[PDB]
Formats: sequence, structure tokens, C-alpha cells
Amino acid sequence: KIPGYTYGETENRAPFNLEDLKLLKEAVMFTAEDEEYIQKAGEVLEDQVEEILDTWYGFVGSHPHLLYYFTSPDGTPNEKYLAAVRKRFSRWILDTSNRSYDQAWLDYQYEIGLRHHRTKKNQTDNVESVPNIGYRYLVAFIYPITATMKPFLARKGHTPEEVEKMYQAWFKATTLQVALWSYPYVKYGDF
Amino acid sequence: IPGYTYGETENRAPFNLEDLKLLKEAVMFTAEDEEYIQKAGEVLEDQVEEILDTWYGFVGSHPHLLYYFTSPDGTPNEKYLAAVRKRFSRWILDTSNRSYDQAWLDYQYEIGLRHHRTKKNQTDNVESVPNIGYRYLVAFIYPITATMKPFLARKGHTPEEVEKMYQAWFKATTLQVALWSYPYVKYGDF
Ligand code: HEM
Ligand code: HEM
Ligand SMILES: [C-]#N
Ligand SMILES: [C-]#N
Repeated sequence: KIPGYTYGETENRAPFNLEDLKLLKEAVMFTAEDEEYIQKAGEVLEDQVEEILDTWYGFVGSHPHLLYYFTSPDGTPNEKYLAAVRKRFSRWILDTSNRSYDQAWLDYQYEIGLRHHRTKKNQTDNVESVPNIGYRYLVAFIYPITATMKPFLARKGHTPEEVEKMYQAWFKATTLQVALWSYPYVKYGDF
Repeated sequence: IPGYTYGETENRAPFNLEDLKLLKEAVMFTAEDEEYIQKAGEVLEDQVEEILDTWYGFVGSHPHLLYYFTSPDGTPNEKYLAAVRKRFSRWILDTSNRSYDQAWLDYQYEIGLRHHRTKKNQTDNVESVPNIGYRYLVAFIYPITATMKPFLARKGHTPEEVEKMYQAWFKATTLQVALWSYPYVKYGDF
């Protein structure tokens, strides 16, 4: 077991439902075509996750105000916090590509939003760190997530057209998830 | 353009140029993107009517999106759509041509306020739904980029150049929706 990873065992139901998920998928233009290519993206990314993790956390680590969210109160990075989260982020890459986007998935999406938010941040790993990740950065991060995935998607010799489809699927699926994560941040009734 | 008040908003944004610098860093937006978004402008400018049809065609294709433009009777308000269309058209140019300075930031606060319940329906003085749910503003980052993509290639630029214009557009669209979140986000959580 991955420490802290509680997919399918959240014991709180998400405040958004499967119909909400359907309508949100429509808003990010996500169809059965993207179901085919997000799973293909998984097949491509799964063997490269160590270098993907290094690239992603290298980006976070290169900006003081982003690495900030993993720091101890004294301003120094908490490497145990970073390492524990890294294992769950690694799993998230596989989940995004491999899970059915069903109620169990939606319950975990609510959980992931809660963990970035002050509601549950720092509780999973029992660490002491900054209390909230400003929402502005969750949205911002849609971009660098997609930009870090893009080069890796080419590395199994899929055609340019297939790589482009895998990248677009990833983009849709990343946007969809960050939308859902906004829930605990948004003024009640405005989501 | 009716309702377009860029430069003359009379609220200062609650985020500042330092906040903008840090958020640009989070979406990997640099001077290179400033150059390529300007080029994207040059490419898109004379294609705006097709862009608009493609964009509002998508909104109009799903009842739960077209909803945000509807009158109480559930039918689209055509006055509202028409007036917004002109400002959206201008936004394509503003995104490409404006310096992302304080006046830009102030208008980004305003655009967020106008999607949000705070100022929605007020600019055009229409009776419509009170709030655009935030979930959709984030969602719409994707369709904005997928709408621009094919037009970015229509003036003969190489795939390498189209990709730079496209990535710049993506970054700049994500940056703006991040700022538009402000009025939606619980105080202290942004
Ligand atoms: C597209 C946006 C983002 C994605 C896809 C993403 C992905 C993830 C994932 C998959 C996890 C682990 C979830 C789990 O516990 O199973 C996580 C946790 C975490 N992420 Fe992100 N994240 C994003 C935004 C951000 C931002 C902007 C930061 C700021 C540095 C950040 C820093 C963290 C931190 C500090 C945790 C640990 C939260 C906790 O205490 O539980 N994330 N992220
Ligand atoms: C990336 C996301 C989005 C972008 C780039 C965008 C762009 C714009 C722009 C440029 C305007 C005019 C702003 C001005 O007054 O100068 C506007 C207004 C408007 N948009 Fe969006 N928009 C987005 C999300 C959405 C969504 C999800 C909807 C839902 C259908 C929507 C529906 C509307 C409506 C109803 C108005 C008029 C609001 C008012 O009463 O002033 N927009 N949008
Ligand atoms: C988050 N990583
Ligand atoms: C907005 N359109």
C-alpha cells in the first residue's frame, strides 16, 4: 500500500454527482475518443514515471513560491512531505489513465481537492506545513502539468497524430479534475 | 463597444503586479510568450467571425452551457449573446495586444466579476441566470484552446510556429481564468 492513498475508501461522498461529471466532461469536450487515448497515454507514461516525477517536482522546486507549499513552518522544505506526496502523485498518473471515472473516482477527486485546500492539507502525512494552497495556483498548474507530460507521450513511437490525441486527452482530463478540486475553495453555491 | 470598460473600471484589482509575476511563473509564461501571443493575434484577427461562430456554436451545443445566456423562460437571450459576442471578440485582441499591466489586471478582475454573481447581467441590463458556476470557467480553458488551434494554422505557419502560438494562448487563457477565480473563492483562499 501507498501511504495516505485511500482511493475507494474515502468514507465521504463527493458533493458533485455522476450527472455533474457528465456535464463537466461535455464542458471539456471529453468523449469516448478521449477514453481510448487517455488509456493509451497511461500505457506510454507508466514506464517513465520516475523521470516524469523528477521533471514535475523539479519545476515546483525551481520557484520559491511553489516549493513554499511543501515547507516546514521555518521556511525550509520538508523532504518527507515531498516524498510521501510524490508516491501518491505517481499513482494519480496511473489513476487518471486507468480508472473508470465513476462515483469512486469522483469521491477521490473531492478528497484530492480537500487535501490541497486548508480542509485536509497536511493531515494525510501528518506533517506541519503551510495551511492552504492558494486556488490561483491549482488553476495555473493545469498548464505545467500538460507541458511536463507532453514530451514523454512521444517516447513509445506513437504517430504524431496519436501523441497529439494522447496530449489532448491528458489536457481535458487534467482540466476536468482541477475543476472538481475547486469545490472546497469556492463560495458556497457558486460552484 | 457597448459595455467594454477596459482601462476605466473604477475598482482596482485585489491582486497586484507582483501576484501577476508569480502567477506567470506558475503557468510558465515568459517574454517568449509575449512575442508569440502577439503573433497569434496577427493570425487570428481577421478570422474572428469564424472563431466566434465556432466558440458560441460549442456553447450553444449543450443546454447546460447555453443556459448561462438564457432568459427566465429557458430561451437564449439574443440581445445578451450579441452584446457579449462583441466583447469576446475584443478579448481575443486584448489577450494578444495588451501589455499585461495594471489596467489589464484591473479588467481581469472585472471579467471575473461579470461571470460571477457579483456583476453578471448588469453590463447589458438583462434578465438571465445569476451566476456562472465556477466549475465551468475552469472547464472552459480547454475549449478555448481547442477553438483557437485550427485558426492558428490557417496562415501557413509551420507546425513549430503554430505550437508556440498555441502554447502561448493556452498559458494566457489559464492565467486569466486563475485571476477570474478571485470573486468565486472564499476570502483568504485565493
Ligand atoms: C493541475 C494541478 C495539480 C495537480 C494535477 C496536482 C496533483 C496532486 C496529487 C495527485 C496529489 C496527491 C493526492 C493524494 O493525496 O492522493 C497532490 C498533493 C499535493 N500537491 Fe498537488 N496538484 C496540483 C496543484 C498543486 C499546486 C498548485 C501545488 C503547490 C505547490 C501542489 C502541491 C501539493 C501539495 C503540497 C500536496 C500535499 C497536500 C496534502 O497535504 O495532502 N499541488 N497534488
Ligand atoms: C476560459 C473561460 C472563458 C473565457 C476565456 C471567457 C471569455 C469571456 C469574455 C471575454 C467575456 C466578455 C467580458 C467583458 O465584459 O469584457 C465573457 C462574458 C460572458 N461569458 Fe465568458 N468566458 C469563459 C467562460 C465562460 C463560461 C463557462 C460561460 C458559460 C456559458 C461563459 C458565458 C459568459 C456570459 C454569460 C458572459 C456575460 C457575463 C455578463 O453578464 O457580463 N463564459 N466571457
Ligand atoms: C502536486 N504536486
Ligand atoms: C464566454 N463566452
